[PDB]
Amino acid sequence: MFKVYGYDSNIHKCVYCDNAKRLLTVKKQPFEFINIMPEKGVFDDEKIAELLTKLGRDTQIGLTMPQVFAPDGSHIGGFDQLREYFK
Repeated sequence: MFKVYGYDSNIHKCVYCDNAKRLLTVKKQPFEFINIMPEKGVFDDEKIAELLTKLGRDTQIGLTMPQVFAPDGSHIGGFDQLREYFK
Protein backbone atom coordinates (compact mmCIF):
# COMPACT_ATOMS: atom_id res chain seq x y z
CA MET A 1 0.00 0.00 0.00
CA PHE A 2 1.07 3.58 -0.67
CA LYS A 3 1.80 5.83 2.29
CA VAL A 4 1.17 9.56 2.13
CA TYR A 5 2.62 12.03 4.60
CA GLY A 6 0.85 15.36 4.41
CA TYR A 7 -2.27 17.22 5.44
CA ASP A 8 -6.00 16.53 5.16
CA SER A 9 -8.03 19.66 5.93
CA ASN A 10 -9.05 19.46 9.59
CA ILE A 11 -5.61 20.45 10.88
CA HIS A 12 -4.14 21.96 7.73
CA LYS A 13 -5.26 22.67 4.16
CA CYS A 14 -4.06 20.91 1.01
CA VAL A 15 -5.09 21.24 -2.64
CA TYR A 16 -2.60 18.77 -4.12
CA CYS A 17 -3.43 16.19 -1.44
CA ASP A 18 -6.86 15.51 -2.96
CA ASN A 19 -5.62 15.60 -6.56
CA ALA A 20 -3.04 12.87 -5.95
CA LYS A 21 -5.49 10.67 -4.04
CA ARG A 22 -7.50 10.70 -7.27
CA LEU A 23 -4.45 9.64 -9.28
CA LEU A 24 -4.18 6.37 -7.37
CA THR A 25 -7.91 5.67 -7.49
CA VAL A 26 -7.61 6.08 -11.26
CA LYS A 27 -4.86 3.45 -11.30
CA LYS A 28 -6.65 1.17 -8.83
CA GLN A 29 -4.03 0.90 -6.09
CA PRO A 30 -4.35 0.35 -2.30
CA PHE A 31 -3.23 3.32 -0.23
CA GLU A 32 -3.92 5.40 2.88
CA PHE A 33 -3.41 8.97 4.07
CA ILE A 34 -1.58 10.00 7.23
CA ASN A 35 -1.73 13.36 8.96
CA ILE A 36 1.84 14.39 9.74
CA MET A 37 0.45 17.18 11.93
CA PRO A 38 -1.75 15.60 14.66
CA GLU A 39 -1.40 18.86 16.60
CA LYS A 40 -1.62 22.48 15.47
CA GLY A 41 1.58 22.92 17.41
CA VAL A 42 4.03 20.67 15.60
CA PHE A 43 4.07 17.69 13.23
CA ASP A 44 4.29 14.13 14.56
CA ASP A 45 8.00 13.52 15.19
CA GLU A 46 7.10 9.83 15.45
CA LYS A 47 5.90 9.50 11.86
CA ILE A 48 8.30 12.21 10.71
CA ALA A 49 11.21 10.42 12.38
CA GLU A 50 10.73 7.07 10.65
CA LEU A 51 10.16 9.07 7.47
CA LEU A 52 13.63 10.65 7.54
CA THR A 53 15.07 7.17 7.93
CA LYS A 54 12.85 5.90 5.11
CA LEU A 55 14.43 8.19 2.50
CA GLY A 56 18.03 7.49 3.46
CA ARG A 57 20.30 8.70 6.24
CA ASP A 58 20.56 12.44 5.67
CA THR A 59 18.35 15.50 6.17
CA GLN A 60 15.82 17.38 4.03
CA ILE A 61 16.07 21.17 4.09
CA GLY A 62 12.69 22.22 2.71
CA LEU A 63 10.98 18.90 2.07
CA THR A 64 7.47 19.54 0.74
CA MET A 65 4.29 17.56 1.41
CA PRO A 66 2.61 15.27 0.93
CA GLN A 67 5.36 12.65 0.93
CA VAL A 68 4.35 9.25 -0.41
CA PHE A 69 6.01 5.88 0.13
CA ALA A 70 5.79 2.65 -1.85
CA PRO A 71 4.14 -0.47 -0.32
CA ASP A 72 7.46 -2.31 -0.09
CA GLY A 73 8.86 0.70 1.73
CA SER A 74 10.46 3.29 -0.55
CA HIS A 75 10.26 7.03 -1.25
CA ILE A 76 8.18 7.71 -4.35
CA GLY A 77 7.55 11.45 -4.06
CA GLY A 78 4.64 13.73 -4.82
CA PHE A 79 2.41 13.79 -7.91
CA ASP A 80 4.79 14.27 -10.84
CA GLN A 81 7.43 12.25 -9.02
CA LEU A 82 4.89 9.51 -8.35
CA ARG A 83 3.40 9.73 -11.85
CA GLU A 84 6.72 8.20 -12.85
CA TYR A 85 6.02 5.39 -10.40
CA PHE A 86 2.76 4.84 -12.27
CA LYS A 87 3.58 5.68 -15.89
